[PDB]
Amino acid sequence: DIVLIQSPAIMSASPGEKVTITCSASSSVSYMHWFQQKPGTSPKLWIYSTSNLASGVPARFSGSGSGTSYSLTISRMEAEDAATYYCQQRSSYPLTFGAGTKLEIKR
Amino acid sequence: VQLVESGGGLVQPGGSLRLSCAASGFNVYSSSIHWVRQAPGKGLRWVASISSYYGYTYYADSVKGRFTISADTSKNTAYLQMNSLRAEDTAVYYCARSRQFWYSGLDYWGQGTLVTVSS
Amino acid sequence: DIQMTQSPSSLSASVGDRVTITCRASQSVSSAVAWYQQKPGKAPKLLIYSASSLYSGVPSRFSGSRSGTDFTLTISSLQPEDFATYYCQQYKYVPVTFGQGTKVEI
Amino acid sequence: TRVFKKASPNGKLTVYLGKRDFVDHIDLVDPVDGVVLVDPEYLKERRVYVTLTCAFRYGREDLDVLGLTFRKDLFVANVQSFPPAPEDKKPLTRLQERLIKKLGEHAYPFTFEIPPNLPCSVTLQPGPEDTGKACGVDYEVKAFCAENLEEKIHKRNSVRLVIEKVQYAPERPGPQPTAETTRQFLMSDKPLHLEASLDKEIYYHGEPISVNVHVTNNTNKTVKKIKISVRQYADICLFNTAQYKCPVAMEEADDTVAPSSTFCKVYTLTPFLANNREKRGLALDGKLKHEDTNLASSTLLREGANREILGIIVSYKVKVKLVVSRGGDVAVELPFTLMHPKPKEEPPHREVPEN
Amino acid sequence: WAALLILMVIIPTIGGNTLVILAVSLEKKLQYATNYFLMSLAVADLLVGLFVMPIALLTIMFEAMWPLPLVLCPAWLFLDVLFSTASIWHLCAISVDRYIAIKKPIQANQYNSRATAFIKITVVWLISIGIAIPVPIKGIETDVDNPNNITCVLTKERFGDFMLFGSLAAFFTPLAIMIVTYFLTIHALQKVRLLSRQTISNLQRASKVLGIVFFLFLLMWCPFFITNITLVLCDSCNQTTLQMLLEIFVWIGYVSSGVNPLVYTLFNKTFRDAFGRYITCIQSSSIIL
Amino acid sequence: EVQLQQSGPELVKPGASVKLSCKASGYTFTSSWMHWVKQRPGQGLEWIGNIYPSNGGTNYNERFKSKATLTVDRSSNTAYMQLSSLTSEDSAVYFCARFGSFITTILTTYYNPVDYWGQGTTLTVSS
Ligand SMILES: CCN(CC)C(=O)[C@@H]1C=C2c3cccc4[nH]cc(c34)C[C@H]2N(C)C1
Ligand SMILES: *[C@@H]1O[C@H](CO)[C@@H](O)[C@H](O)[C@H]1NC(C)=O
Repeated sequence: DIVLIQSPAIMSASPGEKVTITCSASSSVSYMHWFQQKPGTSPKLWIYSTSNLASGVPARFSGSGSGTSYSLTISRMEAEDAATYYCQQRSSYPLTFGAGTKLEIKR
Repeated sequence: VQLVESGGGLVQPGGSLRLSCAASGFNVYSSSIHWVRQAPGKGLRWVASISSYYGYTYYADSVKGRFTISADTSKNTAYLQMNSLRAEDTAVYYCARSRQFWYSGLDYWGQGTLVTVSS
Repeated sequence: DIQMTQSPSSLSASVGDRVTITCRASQSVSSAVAWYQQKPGKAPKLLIYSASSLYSGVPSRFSGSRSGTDFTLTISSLQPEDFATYYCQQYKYVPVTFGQGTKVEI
Repeated sequence: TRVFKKASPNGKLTVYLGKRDFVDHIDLVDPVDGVVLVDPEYLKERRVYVTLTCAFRYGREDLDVLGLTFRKDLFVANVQSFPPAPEDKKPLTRLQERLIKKLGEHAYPFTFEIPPNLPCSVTLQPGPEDTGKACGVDYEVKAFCAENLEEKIHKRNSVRLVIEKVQYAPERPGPQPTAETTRQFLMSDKPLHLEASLDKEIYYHGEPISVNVHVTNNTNKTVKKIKISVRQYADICLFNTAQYKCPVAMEEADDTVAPSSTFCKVYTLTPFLANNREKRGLALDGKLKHEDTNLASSTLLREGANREILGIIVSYKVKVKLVVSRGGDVAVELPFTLMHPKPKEEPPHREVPEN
Repeated sequence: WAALLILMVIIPTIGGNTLVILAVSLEKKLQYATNYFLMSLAVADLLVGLFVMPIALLTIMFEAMWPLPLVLCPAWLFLDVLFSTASIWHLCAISVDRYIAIKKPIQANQYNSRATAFIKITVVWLISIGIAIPVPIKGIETDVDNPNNITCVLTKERFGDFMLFGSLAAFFTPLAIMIVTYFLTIHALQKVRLLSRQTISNLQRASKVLGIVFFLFLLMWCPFFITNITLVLCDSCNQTTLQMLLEIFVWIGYVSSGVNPLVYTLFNKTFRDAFGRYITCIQSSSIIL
Repeated sequence: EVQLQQSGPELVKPGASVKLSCKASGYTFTSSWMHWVKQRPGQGLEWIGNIYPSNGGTNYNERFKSKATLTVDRSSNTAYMQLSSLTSEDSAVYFCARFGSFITTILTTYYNPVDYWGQGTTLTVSS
């Protein structure tokens, strides 16, 4: 199995800031995908092929990747971006998901 | 009617010599050309022969590999090229004509040329 | 290759006599021989082909005959114009071969 | 005089024949006569039969890969020599009587007559692959021993010989060939006119052919090139009727004729076999057993009428062509004859100084 | 055990084709217009035996998974299609040439040449390449990128039209030509033998030989394409059962390639004569009256 | 407009079996796989299995081999997942989803995004 570890579990960021989230793998993989979920709503695809933004995503978000290391960053934090983010791999069966990272506001 | 032979021997101790014959009244494609050698105090011999209709050339055993025969249709001439001469090759040479359809004998003969090889 | 033996080597004859020359071959050449005449200092002239046919323009005194592998040439009446050397050739196989040649002397 | 004899593998049967080449005059053909020597002790009650056959054979190595071989018969004749037929009453030639007198009473004669209209002997070029037999018309004489004609014959009692049927050049020369042609282009400004001729009609083997060419051009064009060729035509009838054409000699001249001009020239050509080895299907005179032979000679026919019962028919033509740059060509053909003259002695049937 | 059994079929193909190629290329006694076409057929069969069958055996040995990298799969499919189509069209062309030769013997000899052989070879290979080209353009679609957990096969949903039309073009079009040619040739043989007194047995034996040769092609190549068309055109039919049969049926078509060269080379006498030669390394007289 | 519709909430007693349905609209339904996912309350996502509609091929997670069964109906355009031998731990939201794919030609391979998740349904087991 390919085990993914996601950090940090809970993070806080005031509006107008740049933040990063890390996802690591047990074994080497080719590519990683990232999903976003809001409370009471099914998850939606957010980033695919380790760099490409899905349609409708703003320009703030960015992705970085390599073998057994991946990360998601934002240029400037905004109030509308508080949700839960998951990282998955689509290399070999069975498919696996990350634990999840929760973002909050700071005031 | 006539065969004219030229290129007499130039007293070549060792080297190459070219003998040529010119024919009048004969078509090359209807006849065969032969060379006949006569040594001093000896009988006749046979050297080489050519037939143009089928494209064939024949040589004797003694001169094989040192002599070459050819004919040219444009000028109605026959050439014998002689290489690596020796003391044995001192004689009088004759050019003769036969009939292609069909062979009877060497009926027209040339005048002949003298070739001498000396030290 | 075929070896042809000719005889007699030399003979003397007077005017008006009849002379015969003979030749033999090791193998059968199947009636394909020719006879040539050469005067001193000049090229040979054809006399008889196919061992019996007489060349056009040749006086009828000359005759040729075959028996087995023995070929003979005969001259009936000798004249002052008939002193030369005579050669015999076979042409069934390559290379063609000539005989030694015999001299007729007065 | 010479006589040709052959003996069977076991050696009881011998056949004596006078000559191997039979001349074919237009009206009639030379009879085929000969003698056969037999041994009466070995022959208990069987008979001796003689058969002449004219056959058309065509075999291919590609077909021989399978079980394929094509043979057709055109002429068959039969005769009973020994025991002598009761009627007898047949005149004998001088050579037959001499042969019988020289031999004993066991020798017996035979004679064959050939009808006028039959094909002559012709073969076709094999090519690199074919290495078996030959293709074309052939004439054979075979003598065998059999109790009855229907019975199967064996090699021990059979003798086979091959003969030929040939033709020679006529004495009287023919008229001089000639031809003339005019062509008009799209705009009717003026015509282009071409005339061609040969020296004479009858040509022997290995002699030059001289073509006289006379061109006049009054059109607004340009003549780029002139081409002279000699072509062989062969008509064959084996399961089908077909024609076949091959060029034997060619010549290419780059002479340009300007508008409103005239031009005159003489060209010389010779057909020979040295440079025609690669061409396949070329017609040749005919071989006894695997020897070189010249190009096939023309076939002479009775002029009043023709009946297609013949295998191979050969003829020749000369073609002159003008190439026109703007458009179109001009072409002209002339017929001639190519044959041997009559020989005083019978032809040798092999290479004379054979290697 | 399957491995040795499959290897003793893989080896004869390579051996037989290599012998033919070497024999044709080496000696001049065998160099002429017809043999180049057989050389082309031998090349096609050798390339079938060298690349396709070993990889197919590897996929059989495992659990039908793909061991080689992912990109190599479309290339393998393309090579398979190209080689099989080339071999089939070569057989059809040989049959047509045989009929034309038998019908008119003299015309065939004149028309036959080296240039015609080159033209025919070029045409056949162009047709095969043109038929086999579209496969690599539309690549396979997979759920994951790991080669270890996917399987290479032409799915119906992605390639249904291609399978239908390729089956129609590659096999049935040659089949119709061979079917008509056989009857025409046999009819020609019977009428020809009717007209032209001891050559009957040869013609009959040749007819039998032709019949056997045709039956060998039909039996080897028919069931696979019938099953493929049935799979494409039958929605009600169970797909798993058809796939199980198809996987078995492909191997008969593979074996046909190894079987083919022997039939054409062994009957030819020139090949045996050259083999024997290399392994090694009454008269008309006269009388005078 | 691709749409996926699912059955409503379910309340079942301990020790029973029940099936859930997913109905598709807007595309072929035979050219893409179907995946099933389970999300516990306030927990991470878990993968159950997937099914390929045309020939019925399936892949299963090891931990859920005994519990789950997958079926399909082409004419009705429905996908069914059956759960049996339910226990207290098995009470969460269940999603049926359609994922993207990889297309690989002889030059390169590339991924095309068509991901879409239907809204889940709630299953509770209580006595
Ligand atoms: C078992 C699976 N495989 C191998 C991967 C095939 O089905 C191949 C598919 C072929 C194929 C499909 C569709 C059309 C066609 N024409 C010619 C062929 C063809 C050849 C044929 N090969 C022999 C088998
Ligand atoms: C998928 O590939 C991985 C590669 O290591 C392997 O471990 C796993 O067993 C494969 N999945 C199967 C065979 O179902």
